[PDB]
Amino acid sequence: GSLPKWNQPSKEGKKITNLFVNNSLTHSKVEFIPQEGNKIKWYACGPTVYDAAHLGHARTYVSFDIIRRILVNYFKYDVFMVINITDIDDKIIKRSVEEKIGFTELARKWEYEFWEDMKSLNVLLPTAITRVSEYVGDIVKYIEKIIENKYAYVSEEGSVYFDIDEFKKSEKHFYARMEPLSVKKKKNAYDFALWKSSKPNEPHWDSPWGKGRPGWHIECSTMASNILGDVLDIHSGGIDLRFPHHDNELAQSEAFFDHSQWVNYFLHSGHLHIEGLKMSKSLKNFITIKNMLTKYTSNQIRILFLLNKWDNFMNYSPNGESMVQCIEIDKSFTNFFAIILMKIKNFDLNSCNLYWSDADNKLNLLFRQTKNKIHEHFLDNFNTPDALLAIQKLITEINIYMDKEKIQIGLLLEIKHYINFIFDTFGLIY
Amino acid sequence: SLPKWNQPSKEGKKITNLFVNNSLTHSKVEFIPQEGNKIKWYACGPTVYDAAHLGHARTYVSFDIIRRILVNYFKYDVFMVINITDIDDKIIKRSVEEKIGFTELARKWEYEFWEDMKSLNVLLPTAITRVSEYVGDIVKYIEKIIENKYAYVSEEGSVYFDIDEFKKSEKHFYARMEPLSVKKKNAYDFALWKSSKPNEPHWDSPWGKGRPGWHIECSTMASNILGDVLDIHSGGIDLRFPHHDNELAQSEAFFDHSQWVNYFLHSGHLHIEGLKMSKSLKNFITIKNMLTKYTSNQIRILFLLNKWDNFMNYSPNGESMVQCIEIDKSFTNFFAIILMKIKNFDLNSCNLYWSDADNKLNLLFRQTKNKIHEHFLDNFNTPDALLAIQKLITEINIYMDKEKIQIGLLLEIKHYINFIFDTFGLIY
Ligand SMILES: Nc1ncnc2c1ncn2[C@@H]1O[C@H](COP(=O)(O)O)[C@@H](O)[C@H]1O
Ligand SMILES: Nc1ncnc2c1ncn2[C@@H]1O[C@H](COP(=O)(O)O)[C@@H](O)[C@H]1O
Ligand SMILES: Nc1ncnc2c1ncn2[C@@H]1O[C@H](COP(=O)(O)O)[C@@H](O)[C@H]1O
Ligand SMILES: Nc1ncnc2c1ncn2[C@@H]1O[C@H](COP(=O)(O)O)[C@@H](O)[C@H]1O
Ligand code: NA
Ligand code: NA
Ligand code: NA
Ligand code: NA
Ligand SMILES: [Zn+2]
Ligand SMILES: [Zn+2]
Repeated sequence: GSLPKWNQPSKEGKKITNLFVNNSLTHSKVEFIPQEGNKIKWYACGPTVYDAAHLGHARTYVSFDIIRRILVNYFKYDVFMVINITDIDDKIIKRSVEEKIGFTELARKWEYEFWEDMKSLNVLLPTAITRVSEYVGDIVKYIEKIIENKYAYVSEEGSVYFDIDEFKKSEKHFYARMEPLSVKKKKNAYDFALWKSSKPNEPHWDSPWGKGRPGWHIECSTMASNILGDVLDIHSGGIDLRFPHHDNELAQSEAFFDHSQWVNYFLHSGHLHIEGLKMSKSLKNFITIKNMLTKYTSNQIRILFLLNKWDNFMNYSPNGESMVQCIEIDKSFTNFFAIILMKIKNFDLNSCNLYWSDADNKLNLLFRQTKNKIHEHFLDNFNTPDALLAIQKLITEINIYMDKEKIQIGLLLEIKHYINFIFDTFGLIY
Repeated sequence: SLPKWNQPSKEGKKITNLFVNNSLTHSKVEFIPQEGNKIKWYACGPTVYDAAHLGHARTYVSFDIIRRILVNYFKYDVFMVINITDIDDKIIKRSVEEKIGFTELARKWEYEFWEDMKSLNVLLPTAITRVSEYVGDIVKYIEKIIENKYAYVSEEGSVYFDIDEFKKSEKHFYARMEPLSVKKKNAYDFALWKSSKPNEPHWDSPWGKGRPGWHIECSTMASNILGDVLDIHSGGIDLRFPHHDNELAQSEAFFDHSQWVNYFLHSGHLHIEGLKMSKSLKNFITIKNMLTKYTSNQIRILFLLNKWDNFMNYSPNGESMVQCIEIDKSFTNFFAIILMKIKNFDLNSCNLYWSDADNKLNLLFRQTKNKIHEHFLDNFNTPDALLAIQKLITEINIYMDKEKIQIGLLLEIKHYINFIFDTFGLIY
């Protein structure tokens, strides 16, 4: 009644870690519970490929790369991940007439550069990549099923529209679950296109309703449903996508499967702002990932994002201001590895005393305590800023111990391996 | 008349449903940390008077695998201690024959031992406890046992553990793990302090110049670092009695409680032509000699193929290593192909539609992860986990040859197999 309901998955037979995540379906932190076993089926919205990627894009996909690494490498979940490529879109069509190199060729060029930029930032490829242009046939069939369930109608011009009012009427369906308050050929203005009749001279595809292109939202519902099925553990994207794009995906997929909950946990990354405004091609305030990488390293860019909670907005100060701290932290990590490897390399088991000293026990106590702190930070909705701080504090105490105390070679090696493990989880490379 | 064992309570603990073969219960029981996700673990180390051999490698590689499974795979927090027995009758005798000081002999063969462990990619423990550095702590430990009335002093200046007195206490049972293997009051009493002949190495004590008894060394060092409850204590099966049963009795007497160790794990021995590989039998192969014939990966595969708590036969002249070399070769060739396909894959010209062949490989992939999880939960069953990896690799090889490849799926599979190989201690 007027408020959307959410069904937490049952805990029986599932991997239970007590991880809590910020779920946009509940607008709260709730315990994460797999639909099945230790498995996480996860779809994340990808770029629309018509130009260079910028630092805002880097923030979203690095943030989700970090979260994936925590889920897999740290918590040992089994993550099946899908990212789409929006290679059919009005922006691409317009840009291709300007560039005169062919529509598929333009989209493929900027998709290729997007993946090169993700690789440069040490962002892992997903399990499956779903390009809209390779799924148009499956999209047409998806729309046919929604129409067959009477949740969409065909205009005379040959477009197909989702029927919001028919969908809401069903007691098992609620439209705009995540942003309820954000709501001539149509029945109602709030109805959105599933199939757009083709304008002349534009790229188009055949369908039962005439030549056209998919509507934006039906692309992601179709592709995610085809690979991951009727219940997604996680669906993600930047916060701007929550409405209309993600709310519309929920309605389409619910209408296709005729059920009530297509996604259990919807995660929305915050935006990178620059001088108070979202970094956007439109505002002409953006910094390309490639330009960023001529001045800073992959590690420094990832540290920038590790210092900001994934689901909050962050301010970026250009001309190196925000990167000053990132460069210092990266510098201290590089210097730490140099020192500890030198101490390990020069340690002589023949001439040492290995008595477990008071200093050895204190360092070990701080070490085990740091493991428990970082565990509680990761359970706390992927709090990397405080886990990074905990690592920095530990490195400060290891540096002191290496300078003066007689070293337990085994304790130093084990601590280095744990720090390596957390840095693999962060996506840092030393 | 039969020893009792108390399973740790599950509240507030990391619970994985791992089952381990506990020599205290002579059965497989669920593993439960004493505190949180922590595992305090002490493992008996070598007696350092000569070169290490393939029997030693079997014990420490087997326990290195188990530690890697516990830490890398299950994400337990393992605090591990391995001792060095550098005071011993064998070291003393060997040092007089060679005409070198006992410390110089022990230090050299401890060094070679760690060099050989590193060559086999065996991780060092958190702490290394040498007897010669803990003698003062051993004396204090013995004083407390005497003060608790569980040990007495002979006229000669030795100290003996008092079995009959220990047994009488209702809270103490002597020889928990091998009950039937059982100047002094009774012959079964064992020395905590041996009065030294004036020509032997010796240390001062309240009872006169002497040396520690064998067993009190390990009780003292383990207690000093890890305390009154060990999650895990391990060693080869020969050490279960008298050495480990005597460690339990001493440490129980020192702390006056009933359970010093929750889970006692005993690796099986490597036999060679039916007899334990032993310096005494002159049937041994040094680790260095083995490594001039086989690689670290191949030697680790040999132990991965044999359950850690069963005995194994080693057939020399390459007979047992044929299979290990074939498996190592197939892992090498698999990684070569999957690494090149990932490196040379071109996103500009590929088609990435998720095909039925992609879906089949993925289902087998996720299914293999679950099989291997159940194998590790089943008392560190690396033989069946290794077989599951081989089967999966067979299907990935087919897919890479014929099907159009999902670059992301191959990359995820590569990372998972790497993760399992890091858990095994294999390096490709
Ligand atoms: N690392 C893992 N790999 C595969 N399955 C897991 C893992 N952790 C938990 N599970 C599954 O989660 C369910 C319950 O977890 P547990 O009670 O921790 O064994 C079981 O069906 C397991 O198969
Ligand atoms: N300035 C930004 N900060 C963080 N994420 C962004 C930014 N701009 C776009 N994104 C995300 O990157 C993805 C691509 O969006 P688009 O800007 O339409 O190419 C979406 O999930 C967006 O929410
Ligand atoms: N990877 C880990 N690192 C540190 N502590 C852990 C880890 N996993 C579980 N624990 C601890 O084990 C206790 C119970 O685990 P659980 O109920 O599975 O969260 C909690 O107090 C946790 O702090
Ligand atoms: N042949 C063997 N196979 C497996 N483990 C052995 C073998 N010989 C010795 N060990 C183990 O290696 C450690 C050192 O024993 P030692 O032979 O006294 O130096 C002990 O825990 C033994 O149980
Ligand atoms: Na409704
Ligand atoms: Na929005
Ligand atoms: Na008794
Ligand atoms: Na024995
Ligand atoms: Zn989308
Ligand atoms: Zn011992």
